[PDB]
Amino acid sequence: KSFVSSPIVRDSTLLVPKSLIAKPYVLPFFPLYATFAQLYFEWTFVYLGTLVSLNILVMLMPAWNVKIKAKFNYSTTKNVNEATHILIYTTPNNGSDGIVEIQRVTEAGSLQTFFQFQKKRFLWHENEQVFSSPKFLVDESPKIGDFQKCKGHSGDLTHLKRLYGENSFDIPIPTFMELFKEHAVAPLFVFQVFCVALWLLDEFWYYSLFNLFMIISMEAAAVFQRLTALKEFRTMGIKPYTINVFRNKKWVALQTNELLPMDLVSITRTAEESAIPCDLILLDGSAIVNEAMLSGESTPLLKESIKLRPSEDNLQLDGVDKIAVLHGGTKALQVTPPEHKSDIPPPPDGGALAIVTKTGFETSQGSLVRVMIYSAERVSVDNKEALMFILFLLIFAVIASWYVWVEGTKMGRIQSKLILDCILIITSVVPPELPMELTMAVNSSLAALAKFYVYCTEPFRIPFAGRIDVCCFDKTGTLTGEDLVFEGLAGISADSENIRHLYSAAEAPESTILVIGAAHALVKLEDGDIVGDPMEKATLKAVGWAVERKNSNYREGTGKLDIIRRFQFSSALKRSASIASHNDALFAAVKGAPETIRERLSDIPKNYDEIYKSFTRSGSRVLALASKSLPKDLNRDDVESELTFNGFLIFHCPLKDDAIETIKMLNESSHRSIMITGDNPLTAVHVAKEVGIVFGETLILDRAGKSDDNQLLFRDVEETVSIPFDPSKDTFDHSKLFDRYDIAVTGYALNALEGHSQLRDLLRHTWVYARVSPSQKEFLLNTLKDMGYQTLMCGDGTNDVGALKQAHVGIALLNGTEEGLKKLGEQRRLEALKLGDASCAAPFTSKLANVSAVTNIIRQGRCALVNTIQMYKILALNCLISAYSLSIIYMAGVKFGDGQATVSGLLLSVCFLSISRGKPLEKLSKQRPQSGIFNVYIMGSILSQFAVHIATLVYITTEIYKLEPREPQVDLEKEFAPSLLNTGIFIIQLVQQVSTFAVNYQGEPFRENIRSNKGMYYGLLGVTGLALASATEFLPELNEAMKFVPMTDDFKIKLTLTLLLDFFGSWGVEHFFKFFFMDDKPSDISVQQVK
Ligand code: ALF
Ligand SMILES: [Mg+2]
Repeated sequence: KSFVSSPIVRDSTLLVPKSLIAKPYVLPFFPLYATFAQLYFEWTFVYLGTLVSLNILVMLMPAWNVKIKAKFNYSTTKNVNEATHILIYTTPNNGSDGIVEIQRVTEAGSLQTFFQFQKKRFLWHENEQVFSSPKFLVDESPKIGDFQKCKGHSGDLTHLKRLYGENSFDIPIPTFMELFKEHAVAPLFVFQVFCVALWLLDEFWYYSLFNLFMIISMEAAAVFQRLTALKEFRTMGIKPYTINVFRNKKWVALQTNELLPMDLVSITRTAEESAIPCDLILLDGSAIVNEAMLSGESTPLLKESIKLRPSEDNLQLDGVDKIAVLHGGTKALQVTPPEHKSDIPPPPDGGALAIVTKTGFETSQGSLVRVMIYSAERVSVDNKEALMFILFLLIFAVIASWYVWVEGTKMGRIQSKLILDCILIITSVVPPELPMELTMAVNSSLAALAKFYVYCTEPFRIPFAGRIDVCCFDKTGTLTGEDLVFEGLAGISADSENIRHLYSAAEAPESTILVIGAAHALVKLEDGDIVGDPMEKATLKAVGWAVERKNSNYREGTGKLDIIRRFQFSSALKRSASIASHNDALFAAVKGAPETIRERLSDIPKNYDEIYKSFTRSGSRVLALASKSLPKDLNRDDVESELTFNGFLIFHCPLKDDAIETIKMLNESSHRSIMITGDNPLTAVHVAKEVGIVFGETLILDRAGKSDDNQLLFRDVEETVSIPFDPSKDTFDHSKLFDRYDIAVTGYALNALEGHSQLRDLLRHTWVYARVSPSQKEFLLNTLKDMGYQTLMCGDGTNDVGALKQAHVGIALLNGTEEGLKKLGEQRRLEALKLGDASCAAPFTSKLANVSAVTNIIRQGRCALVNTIQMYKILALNCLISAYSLSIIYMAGVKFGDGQATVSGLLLSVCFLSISRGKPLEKLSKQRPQSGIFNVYIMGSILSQFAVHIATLVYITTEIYKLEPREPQVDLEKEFAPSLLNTGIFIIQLVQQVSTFAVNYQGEPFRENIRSNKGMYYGLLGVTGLALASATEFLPELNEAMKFVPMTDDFKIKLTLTLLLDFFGSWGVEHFFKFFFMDDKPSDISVQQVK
């Protein structure tokens, strides 16, 4: 039959529409209408009411669900030539199900049946008879022969236009009405308009009118808040610009929309506020890209061509062959034209030839944007907790409605008009805005965050950030600034009477300064700029070299130097070498970590082992410099064969100004903060000890000797204590090691301890991991998740992008300057800082440099959680109080007026306005809020406060019935007339709702006290003053204007004392339950102790 093969879909069945007669909501109902018309030709109007209600509900039901829609409207078919829709069942982790429309169109004499799901195309492959997404050639492993030989699209290419589609993000913003039409059918809005219809049937005109106005206003606000996000996602797509495209064996200038895979383009310097069109691959030339978006890093990489690789043999690896790929969405700082001639002519502009590989949403950035927009997960996915919470209130509602019905039957009330009061109560218990609470809280939190330049991409991670047990920090770029001072050269003294004897500058032998000048990766752009590693710039400026436009770097007052050919720098065998030439002869330079350089050169100074350990133990970060004279294009293992030492390079990387305070706050706020770095263990331990992650002594796990026999040693920064350990037999001693030393683990000892029984006993008591590879950070975060701890990681570069994506909440600190943002905002204003500039490296993205982003995110998540809790409690209590007051008043005849109900509504909306506003404390607290609706705190507090309120209500009702008696009459009508019961019940309801507002407000440990903020304090005092002036008859005209019967002087005392004691009882109960059951206990990892 018909299927769809794709990782998104799970199953699908074809559909075809049904005529209007056969639908379930037209034909089966005519017999019922006819039966009503026959039986009619009092008590029968309710029959017609419920009939029309069931009809409208069955008519609306297809819009709530999708399976119901496909079962009502469409009939499943198994012939692909007749269907006009298809129902797509999604996989459990990609978006939600949906119905999509099959389209047909003929091309070149053969029609092609297709549709489009989640902006991911499909087509109809006849020979397989299954809808299959387009598969690009670069996905499966190609031989680079066909990539080198490609010469652009020729002839008519409409089929490719249909298969791959245009190259542009397709994010449509719907008109306001076309979106309000989709919100007006949701179950919640339908229920609210149903309630308003009931209140109209009960002859409440002004009240229902005001309520309907409020409903419409809230829905329009929600639609605007939903449209602004779509308007924010659209800025990631660039604006099209013209690049020359090779088609039909000649250069014709096409725009960027009209690009297909395997199409030759010519890329140039990227324009302002633009990027690379699509995922290209260099075919000839050279470029220097700035992979800011995908990698969250600033240092410009250097991309190289593909022509040099052998054609028939090798395979396109995207491993070693990664210096040729150019992603989509990164800037290109400088591009150089091809050197030699080729079979194809040179482009007219100064650009380099490149081949397209992926277009549209299927590029690297495009796939992430699609998953971000369409297949995103909403907050509070379960929703069963909220539904059960609403059902509990409805149980209470039925418990009250039964008594209302029994007493209404007793007092001779008309049943036909009593069923409506039962329905009013049962529908008044239900609060409509309950499930959409966390979403509004999260939106407010996101705005308050974006005020700090901390832009977020996936917003369902905010409730995760409240209760965090472990925080992981990368060292270089996160806890340590980029700017680094230069202390001086060391170890050049051949005599070396002193170990810590440094040579500053202008005193080293000329060989050393030549080596420090020749071996660098800087380049001077044509316009005039220096782009490269900031460390090399600092070193090269401090020594006194200067880089020129051509590769020569000279004018240092000591000669002229030019760089002939250089070698790249790789993490494996980390070192960099380059070949240079001076006026006299030719030599070579090399600069890498001192360990690897040691095993390279022949002449080994007697104290080489001691010097770099003496300089690395205390803060500094050393590198080695070695050279060799070379007499007059060859391999790398020859230039690095034998070398001669020339000194060290000793840098002091200082901490960020905001690191110590952030780590101190996180340590005091019941969080455990650990370090995961890539530097050698001694520097990691020193920085961790200076910041405040380790306190006491520290032990290190490393290899014992040069033998790789997998035997570790517990060593110390000073070699005083050395405890041997063996992974095969020995097991960690708890009180001998972990209770004294706060140990730190290396990447090698972590790799050798795999499979141990005590790996998960060691991963609790260590706080510093050093020399870990980019793949082991993923393993560490996966294990810290598996143990049951929620995690956080904040890292800058590409060493830790996998870790950032694995952690529960990930932050990427994009190092920037405040004055740079000021200049950018000023230029934008003359022409805020939209999300478009933020990267796609992690969920969150701090646009500034300082580390306070972690604290800020934690604070906002915590406040969102606690605000949700208080809103749950307040809504439930107000609803229950209102329902039981309505029941007490409806048992007898009397009912509220119109103005009384409207005034109550306005006086409570006054408090609803203020209560949302709150300010968080600057310091975090040890008490973290727990997640969930069902727990002892919420249910206990709600139930007990409600017990107090019902006690008060029963007491005053007994008193009122004692003062004036009501007798059961025949054929009553619930009419409004000023009496004592109406007054008593109205004042009590209005006072007790305000009392719950004032009692269930969240206090000091999480936010600012109620007394502090005035917009709520003064509102509550105003409403209390009005209610108490009403209850005490301070103004007779005020009571007369609202039709309040004069109360006997003895009754005022009971009423006022009753309310004033109700408030105190409620306050005491809630304070008790809060002080006992509020905050959950922190984990077994975030405790502070050492002997
Ligand atoms: F210096 Al790193 F991960 F950025 F070890
Ligand atoms: Mg880093």
